[PDB]
Amino acid sequence: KPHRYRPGTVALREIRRYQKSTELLIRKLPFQRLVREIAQDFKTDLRFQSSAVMALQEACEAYLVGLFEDTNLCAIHAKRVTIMPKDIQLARRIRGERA
Amino acid sequence: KPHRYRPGTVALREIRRYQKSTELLIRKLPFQRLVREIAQDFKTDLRFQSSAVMALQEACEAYLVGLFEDTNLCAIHAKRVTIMPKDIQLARRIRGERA
Amino acid sequence: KSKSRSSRAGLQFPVGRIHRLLRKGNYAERIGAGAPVYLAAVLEYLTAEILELAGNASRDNKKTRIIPRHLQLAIRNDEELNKLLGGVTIAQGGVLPNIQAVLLPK
Amino acid sequence: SKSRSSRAGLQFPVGRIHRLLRKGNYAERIGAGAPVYLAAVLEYLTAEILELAGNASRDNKKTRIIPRHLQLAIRNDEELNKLLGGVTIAQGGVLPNIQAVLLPKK
Amino acid sequence: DNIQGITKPAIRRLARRGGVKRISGLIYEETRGVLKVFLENVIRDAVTYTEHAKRKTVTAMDVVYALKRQGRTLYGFGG
Amino acid sequence: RHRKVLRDNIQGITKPAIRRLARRGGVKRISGLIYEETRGVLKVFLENVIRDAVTYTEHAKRKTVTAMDVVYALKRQGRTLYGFGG
Amino acid sequence: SRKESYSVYVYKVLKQVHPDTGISSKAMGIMNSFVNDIFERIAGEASRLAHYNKRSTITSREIQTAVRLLLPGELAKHAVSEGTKAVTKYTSSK
Amino acid sequence: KRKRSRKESYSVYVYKVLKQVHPDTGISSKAMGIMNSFVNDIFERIAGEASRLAHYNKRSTITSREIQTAVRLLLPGELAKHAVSEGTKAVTKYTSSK
DNA sequence: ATCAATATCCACCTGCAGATTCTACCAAAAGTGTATTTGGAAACTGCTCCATCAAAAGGCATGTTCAGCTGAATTCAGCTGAACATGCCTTTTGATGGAGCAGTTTCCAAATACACTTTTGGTAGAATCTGCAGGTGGATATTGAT
DNA sequence: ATCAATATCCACCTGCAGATTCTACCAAAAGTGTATTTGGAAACTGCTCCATCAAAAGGCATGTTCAGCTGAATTCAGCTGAACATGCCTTTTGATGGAGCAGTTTCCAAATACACTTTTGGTAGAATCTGCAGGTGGATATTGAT
Ligand SMILES: [Cl-]
Ligand SMILES: [Cl-]
Ligand SMILES: [Cl-]
Ligand SMILES: [Cl-]
Ligand SMILES: [Cl-]
Ligand SMILES: [Cl-]
Ligand SMILES: [Mn+2]
Ligand SMILES: [Mn+2]
Ligand SMILES: [Mn+2]
Ligand SMILES: [Mn+2]
Ligand SMILES: [Mn+2]
Ligand SMILES: [Mn+2]
Ligand SMILES: [Mn+2]
Ligand SMILES: [Mn+2]
Ligand SMILES: [Mn+2]
Ligand SMILES: [Mn+2]
Ligand SMILES: [Mn+2]
Ligand SMILES: [Mn+2]
Ligand SMILES: [Mn+2]
Ligand SMILES: [Mn+2]
Repeated sequence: KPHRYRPGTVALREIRRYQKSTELLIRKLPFQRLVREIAQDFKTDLRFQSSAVMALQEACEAYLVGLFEDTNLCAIHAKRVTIMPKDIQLARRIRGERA
Repeated sequence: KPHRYRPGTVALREIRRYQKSTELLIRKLPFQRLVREIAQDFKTDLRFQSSAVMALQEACEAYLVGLFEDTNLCAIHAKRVTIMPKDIQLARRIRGERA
Repeated sequence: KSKSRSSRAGLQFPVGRIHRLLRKGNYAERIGAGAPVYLAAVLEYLTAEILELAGNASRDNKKTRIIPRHLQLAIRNDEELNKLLGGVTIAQGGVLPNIQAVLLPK
Repeated sequence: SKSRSSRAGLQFPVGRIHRLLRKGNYAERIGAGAPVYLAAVLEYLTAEILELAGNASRDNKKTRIIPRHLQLAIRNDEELNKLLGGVTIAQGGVLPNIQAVLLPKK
Repeated sequence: DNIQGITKPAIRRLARRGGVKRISGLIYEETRGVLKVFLENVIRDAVTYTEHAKRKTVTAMDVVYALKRQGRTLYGFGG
Repeated sequence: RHRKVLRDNIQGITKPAIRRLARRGGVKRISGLIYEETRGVLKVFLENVIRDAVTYTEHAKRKTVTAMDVVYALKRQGRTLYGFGG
Repeated sequence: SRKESYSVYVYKVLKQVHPDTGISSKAMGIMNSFVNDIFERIAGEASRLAHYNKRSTITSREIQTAVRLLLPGELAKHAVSEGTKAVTKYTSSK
Repeated sequence: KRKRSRKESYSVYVYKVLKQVHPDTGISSKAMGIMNSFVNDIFERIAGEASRLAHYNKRSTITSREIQTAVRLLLPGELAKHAVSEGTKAVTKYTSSK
């Protein structure tokens, strides 16, 4: 009976959808709960402005979107279309995030 | 009869030699000539302190050595032991300082 | 004045306010009369150059609101502005649309 | 007189650092403690580099610390490396490092 | 943990914006580790600004300043 | 009272010199196109630093590029150099 | 409670180049950041110039040089034309 | 005529510290040039960050409290902990006498 | 390459809540008019330091030869990762109170800046010391052919 | 499994260039003594934020199937490394002329410093508009069967 797109076509459509949009891609509550756990190891009983956490999220996603561009390039360099941990690790060594 | 080291063994011998020294690797006079040629296209009749040219060489060599380190990792990433221009270009794009 | 420092430099940007901001910014012991004039002009210029290209993004999208998306598109598609802001993030800006050729079908 | 460096139990010149802060366009006013504190830190990071760098000299059976020993010291320590990650030690060379794949096989 | 609330689809969505077509299985965990270091480095600094101002509330600016000295300037929160 | 015209000096960055830099960088094997590619990458690097150094020189109304002008130029490109002053 | 901003000036410039277009609150927040970023870049560099040269004054000559260091080629050239043009008009004015 | 001006430096002090941690070791002038560049670099990073703090927080004075925050921002952690101890100990000592 | 046959985008419209723009006031900046300083530009000018030169000598770049081993090209199996239907639950959302606290004022004890004035510590050559760079020559480890 | 063939280590010596030590002049800390600030220390307010509350929705965790890609295995042409003859040209080392840093004075165009006067931008509701949430319906592109 059913319909089935070939593997990779829903993927490209998702690539097009999300590159033409600007909404935040990590859902709000899990991110805010992440942010407060990490903050707590540095300083306790901390309050946050909504905008502070909103900015923290804007930066993380922008950083991660960028890292996936660079990882992608590394993947393709080794004749793959799949990003693997070794690709992320190479992009950060070249960005000096590893030094 | 005569002696011949296997291809790649003197190259490795050189990697060690040059990694244990700190000497400048570009010939001194030809480099100074490159610097004055370029300065002159920007502003004419410029003099240089001797230290000015040595600082420029030191920066250029440390930069290029560094760029060769990153270029090697990209080569190795694509399962090669040979650096090719696509490797320099990939390293330069990430580390997007330049491309 | 009856006519202000901005208007006397033929500017929109605040010569007077930029002069104060320079003086209170721990930049130098003294600020010449010409410095905020020169700085306001550049800042007005770079702002003009951006809003120019960015309005064009909104003309294309047929909405006459410039939103952060239009600044981003505007900025990232101009090579010189890209270089100027290569380490900057436009919040709610997204990315330029681009898919690497190798990834396309056929 | 009684010196400000010795009055702080420091080798680094508290007074000169006071002048450098007052005349360096950092703030309108400088606290009495700030150059004492800053001198202490500068003196400490210096001790820390000269410590590690001396070891590099003794390892290499040299009496005098040369820029190579500085580089080895700096690049071999995970925290000084990060702190000077964007710095170039002239005549310092690099750390011996040959990627495993490049060594002879079979 | 809380890190686990960064889900497969979310990590997947970001890679899409980044132009990625196909994603190895170990990525989502690798990416979780990268996001944590990032968040840590920023938050350590963001809070250092907070403590210095003798405050108990991290402000947007505290984050902005933290991002700037990390070479990652952010536009849109300086007001 | 003169200076012979400087031409085509990027070519004095020789193949062997490029090999030697690559060695310090840990490179075992080198494609034939690396050496022309490196000259082009180096020329961009040099131009950018030299352009800035001279902007510092001119601003000081000097006709001599000093090491400090060069140090200052390296600094604003995020490539700080130790060993030359300031 | 007074919060200063560049918004009015940014809006004047917008209408001048695109009279028929407006701008969203958060696009405005971006424009304020940009203006506060380049201000800081240029002023900061002019501070260093006057310092290196043992001068206690930031004049337009340092603003110009700063602009030349901080901006890409073609973008710098116009900015220098504008600055120089504003100063001369301002000197003519009074 | 023409007195050639003194060029101040950190060398004498670097050498005192060199002798404290390594009494039988010396240092080449070109290694000392590296150390002077280092002291001036860190000097600027800290003062610059100290400048921003006092500015952000609307204070017209850079106190040791602004130096410390800058040190915590600018230094990797184990190095920062120690830098802070030395600094705190130098100031309290400075205040205790004279 | 074609035809059918779903599936998803993308245009072109709509009604209304959520923003933007619009008015009217007003502290708080920006401006004015005068009165005084003063940083630094111009003008010598004493001297470092740069630019050239000249030559002798060897270190090292070029251009060549020849084959090893690397990169590029092909094929393919297996196992990973995409696509989807199912149905559960974590995240949204839409107000509601209470509180913790970031924000402002308003005084002062303590702390900082300044102009002089008195005191060393730090610097620039001289005047001594002394590593270590070059130069040998003999022991040891590594590499590659048989 | 072993030896020629090299390269790499590793010491030992000595004179000399390059660090250390020594002195004396002296700028700049350091001391004194008023002149000004300023960063808080209590006492207060209006807000964003945290704590809860508590139903519904769409997004996500799960499990199944199968296409298509990654990694492995093979093969081979030709590119790049090793080795060398040749000779150019970089490196050394010193000298010399002079341009142009860098130091000193002198003295205004420019900047500061005040007392008042005007304008302006920020602010907060009133009077406007504008995207978007939703909804087709046609265009566009995908997938499978011949
Ligand atoms: Cl030319
Ligand atoms: Cl192979
Ligand atoms: Cl081939
Ligand atoms: Cl199969
Ligand atoms: Cl729509
Ligand atoms: Cl219907
Ligand atoms: Mn030319
Ligand atoms: Mn002027
Ligand atoms: Mn203090
Ligand atoms: Mn007066
Ligand atoms: Mn007077
Ligand atoms: Mn004067
Ligand atoms: Mn030849
Ligand atoms: Mn003495
Ligand atoms: Mn030796
Ligand atoms: Mn002259
Ligand atoms: Mn005089
Ligand atoms: Mn108005
Ligand atoms: Mn409408
Ligand atoms: Mn919609």
